[PDB]
Amino acid sequence: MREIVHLQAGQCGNQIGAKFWEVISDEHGIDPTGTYHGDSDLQLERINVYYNEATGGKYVPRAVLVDLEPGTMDSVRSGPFGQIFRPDNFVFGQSGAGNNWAKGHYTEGAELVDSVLDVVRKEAESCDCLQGFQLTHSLGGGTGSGMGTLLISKIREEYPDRIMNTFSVVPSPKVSDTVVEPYNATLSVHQLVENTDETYCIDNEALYDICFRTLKLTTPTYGDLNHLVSATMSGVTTCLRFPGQLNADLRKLAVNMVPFPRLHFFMPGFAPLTSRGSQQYRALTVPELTQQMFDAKNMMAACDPRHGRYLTVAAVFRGRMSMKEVDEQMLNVQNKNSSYFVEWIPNNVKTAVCDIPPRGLKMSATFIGNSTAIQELFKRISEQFTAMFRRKAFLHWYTGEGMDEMEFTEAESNMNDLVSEYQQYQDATAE
Amino acid sequence: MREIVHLQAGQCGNQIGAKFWEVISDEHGIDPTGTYHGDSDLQLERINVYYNEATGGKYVPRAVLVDLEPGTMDSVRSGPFGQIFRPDNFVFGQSGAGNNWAKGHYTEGAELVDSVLDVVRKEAESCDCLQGFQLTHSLGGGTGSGMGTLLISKIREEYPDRIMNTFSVVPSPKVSDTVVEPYNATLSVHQLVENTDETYCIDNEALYDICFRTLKLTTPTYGDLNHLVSATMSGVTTCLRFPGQLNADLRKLAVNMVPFPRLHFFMPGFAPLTSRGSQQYRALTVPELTQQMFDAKNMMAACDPRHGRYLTVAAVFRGRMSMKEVDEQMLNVQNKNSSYFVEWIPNNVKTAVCDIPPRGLKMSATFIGNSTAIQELFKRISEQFTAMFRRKAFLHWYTGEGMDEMEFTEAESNMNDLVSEYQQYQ
Amino acid sequence: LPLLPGNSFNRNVGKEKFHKSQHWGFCNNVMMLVSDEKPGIGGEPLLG
Amino acid sequence: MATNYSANQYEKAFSSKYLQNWSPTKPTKESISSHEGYTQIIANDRGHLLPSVPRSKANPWGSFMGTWQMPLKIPPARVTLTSRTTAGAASLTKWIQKNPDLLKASNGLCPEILGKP
Amino acid sequence: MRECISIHVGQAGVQIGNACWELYCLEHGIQPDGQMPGDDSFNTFFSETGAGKHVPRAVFVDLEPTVIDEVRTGTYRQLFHPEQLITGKEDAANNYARGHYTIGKEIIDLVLDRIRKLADQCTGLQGFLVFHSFGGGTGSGFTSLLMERLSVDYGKKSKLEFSIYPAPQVSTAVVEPYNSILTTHTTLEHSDCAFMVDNEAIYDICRRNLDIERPTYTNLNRLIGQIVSSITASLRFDGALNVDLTEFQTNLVPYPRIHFPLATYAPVISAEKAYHEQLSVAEITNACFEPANQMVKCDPRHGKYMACCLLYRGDVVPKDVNAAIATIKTKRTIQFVDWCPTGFKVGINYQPPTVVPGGDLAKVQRAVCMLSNTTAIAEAWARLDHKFDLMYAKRAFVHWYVGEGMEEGEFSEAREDMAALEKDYEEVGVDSV
Amino acid sequence: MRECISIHVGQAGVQIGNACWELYCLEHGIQPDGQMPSDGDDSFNTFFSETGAGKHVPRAVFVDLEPTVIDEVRTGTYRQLFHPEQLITGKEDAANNYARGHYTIGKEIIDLVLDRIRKLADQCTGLQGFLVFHSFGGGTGSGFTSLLMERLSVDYGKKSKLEFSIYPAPQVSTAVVEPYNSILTTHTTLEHSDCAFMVDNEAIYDICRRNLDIERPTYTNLNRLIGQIVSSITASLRFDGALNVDLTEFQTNLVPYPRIHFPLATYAPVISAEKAYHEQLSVAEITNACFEPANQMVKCDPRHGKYMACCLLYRGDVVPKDVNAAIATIKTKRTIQFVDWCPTGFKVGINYQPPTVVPGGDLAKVQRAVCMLSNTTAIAEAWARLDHKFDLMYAKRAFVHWYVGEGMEEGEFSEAREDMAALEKDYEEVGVDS
Ligand SMILES: Nc1nc2c(ncn2[C@@H]2O[C@H](COP(=O)(O)OP(=O)(O)OP(=O)(O)O)[C@@H](O)[C@H]2O)c(=O)[nH]1
Ligand SMILES: Nc1nc2c(ncn2[C@@H]2O[C@H](COP(=O)(O)OP(=O)(O)OP(=O)(O)O)[C@@H](O)[C@H]2O)c(=O)[nH]1
Ligand SMILES: Nc1nc2c(ncn2[C@@H]2O[C@H](COP(=O)(O)OP(=O)(O)O)[C@@H](O)[C@H]2O)c(=O)[nH]1
Ligand SMILES: Nc1nc2c(ncn2[C@@H]2O[C@H](COP(=O)(O)OP(=O)(O)O)[C@@H](O)[C@H]2O)c(=O)[nH]1
Ligand SMILES: [Mg+2]
Ligand SMILES: [Mg+2]
Repeated sequence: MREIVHLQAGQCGNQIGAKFWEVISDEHGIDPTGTYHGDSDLQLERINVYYNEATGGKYVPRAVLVDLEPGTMDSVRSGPFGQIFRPDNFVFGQSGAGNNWAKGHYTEGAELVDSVLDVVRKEAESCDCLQGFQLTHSLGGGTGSGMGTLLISKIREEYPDRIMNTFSVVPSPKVSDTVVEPYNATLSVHQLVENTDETYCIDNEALYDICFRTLKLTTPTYGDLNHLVSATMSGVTTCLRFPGQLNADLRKLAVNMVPFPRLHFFMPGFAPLTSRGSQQYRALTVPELTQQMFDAKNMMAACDPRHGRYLTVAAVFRGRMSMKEVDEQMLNVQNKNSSYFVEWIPNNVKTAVCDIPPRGLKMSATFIGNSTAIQELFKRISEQFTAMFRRKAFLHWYTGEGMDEMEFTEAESNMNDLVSEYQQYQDATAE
Repeated sequence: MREIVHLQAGQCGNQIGAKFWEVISDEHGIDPTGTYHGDSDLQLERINVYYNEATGGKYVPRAVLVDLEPGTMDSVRSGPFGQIFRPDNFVFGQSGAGNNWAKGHYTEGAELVDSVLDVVRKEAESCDCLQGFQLTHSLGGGTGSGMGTLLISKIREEYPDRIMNTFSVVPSPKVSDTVVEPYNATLSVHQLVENTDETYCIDNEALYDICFRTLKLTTPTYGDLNHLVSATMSGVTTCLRFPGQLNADLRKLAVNMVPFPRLHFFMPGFAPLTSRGSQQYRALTVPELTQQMFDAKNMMAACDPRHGRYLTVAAVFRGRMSMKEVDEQMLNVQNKNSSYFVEWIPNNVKTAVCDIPPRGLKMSATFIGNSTAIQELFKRISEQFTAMFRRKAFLHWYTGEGMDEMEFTEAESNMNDLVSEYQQYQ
Repeated sequence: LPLLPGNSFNRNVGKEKFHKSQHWGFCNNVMMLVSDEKPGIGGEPLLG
Repeated sequence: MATNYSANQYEKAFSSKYLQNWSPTKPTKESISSHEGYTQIIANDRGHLLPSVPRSKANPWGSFMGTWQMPLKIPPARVTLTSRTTAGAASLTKWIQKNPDLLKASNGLCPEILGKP
Repeated sequence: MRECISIHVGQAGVQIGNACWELYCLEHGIQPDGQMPGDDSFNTFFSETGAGKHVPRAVFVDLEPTVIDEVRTGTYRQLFHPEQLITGKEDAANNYARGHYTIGKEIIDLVLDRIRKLADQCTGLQGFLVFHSFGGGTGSGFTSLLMERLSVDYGKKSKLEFSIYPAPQVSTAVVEPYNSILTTHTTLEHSDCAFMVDNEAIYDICRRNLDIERPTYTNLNRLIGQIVSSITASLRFDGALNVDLTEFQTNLVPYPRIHFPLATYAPVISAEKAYHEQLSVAEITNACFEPANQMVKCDPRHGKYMACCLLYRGDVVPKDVNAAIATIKTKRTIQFVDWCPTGFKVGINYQPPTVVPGGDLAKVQRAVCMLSNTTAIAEAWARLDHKFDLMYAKRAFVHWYVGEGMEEGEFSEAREDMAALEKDYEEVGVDSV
Repeated sequence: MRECISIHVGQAGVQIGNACWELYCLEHGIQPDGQMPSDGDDSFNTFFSETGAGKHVPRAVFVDLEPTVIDEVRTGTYRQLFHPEQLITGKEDAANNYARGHYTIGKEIIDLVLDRIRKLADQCTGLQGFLVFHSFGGGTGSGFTSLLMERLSVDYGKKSKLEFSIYPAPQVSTAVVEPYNSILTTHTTLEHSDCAFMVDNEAIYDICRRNLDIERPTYTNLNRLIGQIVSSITASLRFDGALNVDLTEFQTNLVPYPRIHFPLATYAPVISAEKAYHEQLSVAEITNACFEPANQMVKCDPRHGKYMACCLLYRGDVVPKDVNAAIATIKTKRTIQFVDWCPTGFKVGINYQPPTVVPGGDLAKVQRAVCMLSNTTAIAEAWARLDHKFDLMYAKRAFVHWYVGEGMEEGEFSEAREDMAALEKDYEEVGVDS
């Protein structure tokens, strides 16, 4: 009764979505053929959220895979779970984006949005009561940044009274996988701030650093990073499809962490990440999940929460656990650190509890933090943007494709107004 | 409920620290794997003081191992009991201090305190009611004396109302295992006098004396010396984890020992230590313990109490014994010797009694004595610091790391004042 | 190994011939799945 | 990349010595300034600087000093004036001061002077 | 579908084409007859035929039969299409005017017809790769109007260049400065990106790395073929993150007059030294930045890096790339310009390079190719301009050019254009306070 | 992760490097091919590096200006162990000329040498420092080493650069411009070095004649002894001990003043297999044999001078109690004199593994051994004699054109002699009791 439609933009979105559908197919016991091979009776109660029934008892995902150059699309189909997506849900052109926001947004990404919204309308009108939309993309590319924001601004004016969740791979502070990252990041964030309901900033530095100093892998290919991101996505939407003691869905979480309309950028985290060599050295207790949730080294963004003030916090637990322990742990972690929480809001933390833990795991927890320390990301991006833009570096690729130069200045001004709002709400007082 | 966090700094701290956790893992019946293999149900009554419960009935120590080079941390992990420590508690750099106080306090040790206080804050807040901390280091080195005093002044600003213990190995008069030893020893005592609650002075010369004339060992390796120190660290806190007729914790001994806040340097001793030949020539009585406990050959510091006045004295007995005979012997030593005890404090000696002796032994006792004759230790270092400093030897290894030269003259005047606090009470 | 974060191993440890066919393409000016009979990566059949 | 930006909470894993680079290091921007408004354009379409913009006076290509351009008598890197005379240590300071081109180079041996004679 | 068209112009282009297409047949398992002993990864290069025969998407162009007849007679006579090898009658004779204004107009209609016939069979075309040399009469004069007519016909396709630059000391011809000036003056406006090599740097690399005291042109052609394979391997094979042919066009050309990268390949060692050396991900990308491993005889310590592209192949994981790039990032000897605060692009592919039998490189598990746009090319441009105006100050060799069809004012306007180019590089290098 | 880079420069450096690396290979059980037979031990990471195919390559750089010393290594028994590029080779030697080795010939291969050093130091995961093996008298080992350390201090900031120097013997000398090269070496080296352990050939000849009972020694036995010394220095890094010493601790503990970084090295016991049958080798006897003037490996008598600092390194079946007792017995004597501003004069290090036996060698198989690095004021007499020889040759401007016409000006001779004349006054000012 609350269907979620999945949007996968770019090659980054395609690989992360191909891992995510694998993760929740394992969660709901769906084989790579498409049938059901499960043991519990609770795995079929809420399955229409992500899967559509077909003739012959086949469950197919409610996801659409949008790209421009079908190389990663072939690589998706040649995988383990590439045979479950319907071949009409694969949307692709015949020309590459080429790491150009102009080519993604104006020239090559304008003839494809007609087909994409045709498929999105076809999937969205089959739902009995649609909950919202989910998107997976990256802010350092051409198709995820260029056409993903176009898709956001189209489907949001098509469906105004729904919700939009974005899982966005923000630019890295030290990797620098693309030369034109500040241009693409600024021009995409300027659209996200107006047209997104919830944004989750997922960063590759924090993913790598969690994957060594907490998980202790030696050779972490992108399958592991996509698995961490997919575990976060599965933990966000768990109360929607599994029962519990205190249920909270995506709209309720957005209500309880967004106090002002421009402030919807979140830091994620996941809790029981146990080392490969140290699992007999730790105990499975709610204080030990909370201590790892609130660790500053466990964020999935390259920003330090100690540099700012936690506006709001949400925690979503999985497993059979006592409510007194959870409530007193959130109260203790709020009270013992009175310098990292804003003083004009009491009870900064929302708590939700679900009954079913993930497979092979006893308890679980997911942390979503709306913090003021996210201004460092936008500040670094704006400083790199002005450092490039003052010298007309790389501007001909953007200006020679029908983009005026006032677009860059208005994007910079909106980003600077946003960081000024963040600084004001950090410096505000109780009196 | 009353937890103790162990901090190990240096290679001296790691070799003493590894032998300490080998001792109390045998008192509580903990195998090298970490599980419990014991005969009494009273051994698990108070085991949360030192160990953290894990899954499957496994206990891990609450100890963090700090060093600026993994040379000694590798030797600890390859030993018998090297598997009990949590692998996230090992904190290590990649460049040694080089027996330099400036590098270990300001230049190389300043980066490493970012990682230690993430581990200390993780273990300290997991307790129910933290009793206090504990440190094992040496004042003649670069890691134990350099960073080990940087950690003291950083965890005392965070946790002011706690108990801070140090088992510091002071330099020896004639051993001198470091050329720049008094620079590190004077600049560290200047930091201990303001930031520490109790301090136990241990000297490697005195441990050589016991293993020669008392234990009669032909080949006394450092495995046996680190046993003598670790039999004192477990005797002080034995009333925290074992029941008794009259029990005393870490705080109760510090209240009854320290009359003025600057006078907190002690001299430890252990009592039933006997050679293997003289095992059958000796009778076990409480006067046999009290005779060896007060022996001047049995102190673990290179200071003779016959040259000074006993300010306060403690004894922590172990084993089932009569409270009359314990209280009779401490009175008997005070009445005869009216010159080695101060006159404006009657009944200097404090007594505590535990019920569970160490395994294979019938009785025990641990001696903690605050004496005026500890000024002998600070006066032979202040004569060697001033001997080197007036010719300005070895300063370019210290002043070249930014350290001001008035800090050396402040460490003189804080430690030259300390020997004048002790003189007026003799 | 019930698919936890970090409970995975590389399928590409001792593998050669990392090729890829063109499963997706255009015919008669229509977006199509061209073939439906093509090997996966290195000549391997596509799981049935 | 004239600027290196800190990882805030992960900067320790990216330190120069931890990544096995034992030479001196380009500085890291610990603090980030905050602007307000759009940026005025200072350069031409071809990347040329506009006439009104002030310019630097150094080499446009770099400050690398090769083997045959470095001074014959290179000053030391560890300079401590703790035990020297008032005139012997004065010759050490003049020795470093004599060659300002080695101190300013991109290679740039930069001695750090501590103490008083 | 993601497919390319190769245009090999000149004798240098033809021999590089021979060495490239032997390697391509080796990787895709095509016998020299042209038939496989299913997989369709050859569709980037080879096009199927109803008789089960694979033909390349390449056009060999020359003005002399003695270099094309070796292709028509030798081992690969059954592979190449009969009309893909276009041959004139008389060579250009080291003359830009002969190659551009007299001899070049006779076969340009045939070349454009064959290019259009290949692009008609192409279903989605990534672009053209043009292999040529500056110092040759055909390879400059014909290539100039070939690029002009390609820009006229195909509006905005990628036209990548692989150019043999004049070496600073070793040189064969005498009118090489005239030809190089007159071809750069046109390809500056009618090229997208020009990856360059020269013979002296690859001679030095093959001498000090492979321990070959007496190299020939075959080793150089194989080393260039490895670079082209590393560029196109992201299209042909699957990887963690792969790079299209448009992405390093966009990420290496900051200004329209500055599109001259330098190519570098690592590791390039022999089987006697692969036994001793351990080739991890960090060492190969530390070797790419080393000036002794550059394939252009220049020192990048005297310049400032504008942009960089790294392409990895093989047993590679992303955090080794990240850590090695940060180790590079924290070095003082590597300097970047002040207006490029994000300078890198990274691409990763899975398949390790394929060894050619009879070759000289030992085959490895991982490799990396760097395409670096840097400021230290002003040395090459200034030295070439000095040689040009030193020869031209007293009008040497000018009657040969004038009598074949061009006005003499073209020399002065080309020299003034590259005089503007030197100012462009200097003013881009100038910092702002 | 305790790595250490060896730089062997000169013919003396190459031959000492051969004798050292043979001992290292036998200590860690590595074949001359490069691979361990059968055998997860990692203790060799101080000196070797794991190729993925199970082959170990040394962390040493061999530098020379003449091919006939490196070609013996390239065609010898260890031709498969060393990396081909780690054996760098010049074309024409400096020929006992500091100017040739510094300005004309040495300025060429220094970029290649520094490139290889950069590759090795980037391979290292935690770096203790560099050990430079050279000789003061030789043209390459003086001239090239001077600017090698200058550019090495430019490149790497404040890392440890230990020196193993072949000091010119007071009577035996192969060359004739040896005082010129030694003065022009040490004057530059004074501000660009951390510690310089010095051994000269005459004292080792006397030791090998009296103690080992070899009537006609060659360079092979001397280089074996030097290899034993450096193995005793690095054994605390490589193998576990009771209390051990790093590569920075005796850099700090033996240099009391900025101009004084010249200790002397001694080994004990150096005895033969016919006398090891008779002698009991205890802890006290070897450390009493270190302090004897005849057993010193520098031809100087420390009874004229006063000890500034001492560093002792024991190996084998040794207990710390006997070390303490024997050190007290040394301190209570009157013939051993210490300066008044050093009441704590010693540093001690102890290791467990006994010294290994190299077949074809000369030393016996022993259970315990000891090395000593001591800083005395009794090297001011050596400086005075060397300055005597320099002034006596320089009064007539002899052999001066061979330096002037090949790169250097003439005032550098006077400035270096003035620097050494100031160094004499430095030593005598330090050596005065208050
Ligand atoms: N790297 C490399 N360069 C080559 C090769 N063959 C020829 N060249 C270069 O080509 C230049 C001479 O021009 P060519 O390519 O031989 O002939 P052309 O371009 O057709 O010009 P014309 O002979 O006048 O028609 C020489 O300077 C060489 O540097 C080759 O196989 N490899
Ligand atoms: N201890 C020791 N000293 C050596 C050895 N070989 C040479 N020497 C000393 O080195 C001095 C001469 O310098 P060399 O090392 O032979 O030659 P060099 O340093 O390369 O200088 P050039 O010959 O000019 O290139 C002689 O006085 C010897 O005392 C050796 O194997 N062991
Ligand atoms: N977490 C994650 N990030 C990825 C993956 N693939 C690519 N990226 C990131 O995406 C960024 C580049 O975006 P790009 O591929 O150009 O986006 P596109 O142009 O829309 O295809 C790089 O910074 C990569 O780190 C993946 O599988 N997982
Ligand atoms: N009691 C005892 N003392 C030790 C031990 N190991 C070293 N020492 C003493 O510690 C002093 C030097 O400590 P040091 O190695 O410099 O400590 P660090 O610099 O912190 O690593 C010497 O005088 C030794 O006698 C040990 O295991 N037990
Ligand atoms: Mg020709
Ligand atoms: Mg020689």
